[PDB]
Amino acid sequence: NECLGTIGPVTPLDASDFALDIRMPGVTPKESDTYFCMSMRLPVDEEAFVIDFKPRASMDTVHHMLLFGCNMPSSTGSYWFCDEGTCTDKANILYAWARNAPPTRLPKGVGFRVGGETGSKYFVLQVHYGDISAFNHKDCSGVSVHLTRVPQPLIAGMYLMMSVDTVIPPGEKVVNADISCQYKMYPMHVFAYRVHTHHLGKVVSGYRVRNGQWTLIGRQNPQLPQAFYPVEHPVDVTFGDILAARCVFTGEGRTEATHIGGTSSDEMCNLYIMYYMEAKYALSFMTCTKNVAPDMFRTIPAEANIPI
Ligand SMILES: O=N[O-]
Ligand SMILES: O=N[O-]
Ligand SMILES: O=N[O-]
Ligand SMILES: [Cu+2]
Ligand SMILES: [Cu+2]
Ligand code: NI
Repeated sequence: NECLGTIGPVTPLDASDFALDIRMPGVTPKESDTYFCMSMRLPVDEEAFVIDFKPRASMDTVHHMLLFGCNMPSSTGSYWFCDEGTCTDKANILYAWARNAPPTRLPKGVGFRVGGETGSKYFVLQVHYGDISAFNHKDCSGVSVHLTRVPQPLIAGMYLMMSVDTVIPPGEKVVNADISCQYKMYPMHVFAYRVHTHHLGKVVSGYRVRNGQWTLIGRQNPQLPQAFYPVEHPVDVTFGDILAARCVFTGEGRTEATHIGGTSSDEMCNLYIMYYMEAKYALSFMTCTKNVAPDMFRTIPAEANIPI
């Protein structure tokens, strides 16, 4: 957790492997619930694989950490408030660290592909400070990332499901945000999932639908720590399957309508489905921002409507 100083952020591990430490540049937050961000350009231009993550966080002050891969970080320089954004392009989430929900490891043989022609060129670290009650001292919290240039037999990726058009009228008891897309790639295997909502979300659920049958991928209270939780049973999604997600929102407590957006007063319905694929079939990211089968949600399991 200590700042690195003279030895810097790159530690050789083996002939082909190295650790990259992505830390805050000795920051001292002034308010509670501060969101700090920073970027590291990858040290290698060629293709590499992220096979492990080690959290390096002060247990007193850090609420959560997020690590992203992208090509255009929102800001240049040393560090910034993530109120100005994380990445200008698509931020590909790699890792979440929650205080009250310790992370689960990548399965062995699984890595994210980064760098090269098409991979992420930058890491962006987001650190959410909770208490900030310490003393006035400098903080260097972050993540140690294990990189290798040995190709991995299985490639990790992210299937992101997000609402874009949700409107939650003020005081409205239940507002559903439904998301659905047909899967049209090679088989992916879901091993982890993360849900994200702001203060109005009560339950988020995602399913694979295969010939009318709903198989649960993940279902979580978004007010609980937003870590990646492992899937109960590894769920394969194959060509012709439908991915379906529902967030349940309340409008109660709000004087005005709440829509999708980036601030605390806005909402989000995000479901991050972390998968692996065979390397020769793999693609690193997919997104569903649509609702292609809206009448299919008539047979959605009851669990998706009651809170956990
Ligand atoms: O039931 N969707 O294949
Ligand atoms: O992915 N079929 O077990
Ligand atoms: O979750 N704030 O965009
Ligand atoms: Cu947090
Ligand atoms: Cu959000
Ligand atoms: Ni399988």
